[PDB]
Amino acid sequence: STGSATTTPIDSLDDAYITPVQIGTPAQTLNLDFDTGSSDLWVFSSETTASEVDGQTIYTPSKSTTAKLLSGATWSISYGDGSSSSGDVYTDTVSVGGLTVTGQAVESAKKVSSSFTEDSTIDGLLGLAFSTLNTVSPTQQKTFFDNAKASLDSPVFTADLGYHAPGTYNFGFIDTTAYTGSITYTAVSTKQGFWEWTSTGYAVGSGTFKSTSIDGIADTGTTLLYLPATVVSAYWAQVSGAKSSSSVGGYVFPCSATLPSFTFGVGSARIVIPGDYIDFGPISTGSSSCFGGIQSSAGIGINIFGDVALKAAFVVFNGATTPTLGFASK
Ligand SMILES: CC(=O)N[C@H](CCc1ccccc1)C(=O)O
Repeated sequence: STGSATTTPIDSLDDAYITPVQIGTPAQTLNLDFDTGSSDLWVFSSETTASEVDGQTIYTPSKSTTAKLLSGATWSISYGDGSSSSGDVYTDTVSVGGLTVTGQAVESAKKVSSSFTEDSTIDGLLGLAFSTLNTVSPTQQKTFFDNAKASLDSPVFTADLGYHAPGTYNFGFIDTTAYTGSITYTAVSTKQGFWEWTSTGYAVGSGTFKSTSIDGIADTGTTLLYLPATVVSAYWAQVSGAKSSSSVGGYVFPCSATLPSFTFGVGSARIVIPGDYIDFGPISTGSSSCFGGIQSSAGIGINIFGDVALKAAFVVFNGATTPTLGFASK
């Protein structure tokens, strides 16, 4: 089997992407944030505290003839950005782009933090990291991809995120028309539960490529590119007037600047992020200071190849016994 679904930016900045997901019988379609940095499929629901729902579409398990309470199971998650959610668990039928999994754990939110409430466009998350990170207790649950893997034509999914445009998530096949040149497969460590890999270096604009091992995660659920402070300083030094601000909380540059590209290495291959992808526009409405798309990871503990990086590539996630990541230009 295979599946194919369009993923759409939630706003004009590509802050996140939503993909429609069918849950239950009859189907209830919710727009979920596919997140290769986490491993829970959780949704706003009829159980979510009413004051914490503000425009999201909710899953109502009592209206699904295939829903079953997973007795005793609870979940609770905290994300790298400080947001969080928690609740109980049902199993139900879940379909993405024509690919159906029966018995998928659907984590129903009883509580969500304010950042989720305040974002009316995201109805929940669909985690695509390794199932060892799933938070369901006392019996950890499998991700949608892990449940589908055995049925797929090939045990892979691909992320093809658009710049200011829709893109595609495919399951079970590699669309050879969706990229240019060849795909580069790099080794993955699953020791932390992430799609963790090692980049062979970087360049700023037309500058020389610096060969250096940069170990990070491929994370579709993170907006920006977070890299070591040395790398980030080298990038922003090429933008007149750019500075790191303590009050704002990262690098900012004049909104009148033209940004240089940023290249990252995947083996001997190179992925080029155009300068425009690094512009996250005014810090506040009407401001002439713009917020940068490449930021320091120094306070995170891990480097993160988020959407800024991934949208410049066609990315293959391989869930076979030897995992690997693939990157192609497009
Ligand atoms: C970029 C690079 O060095 N790739 C190699 C092979 C990556 C690989 C591993 C297994 C099967 C196919 C491909 C590596 O990371 O070890």
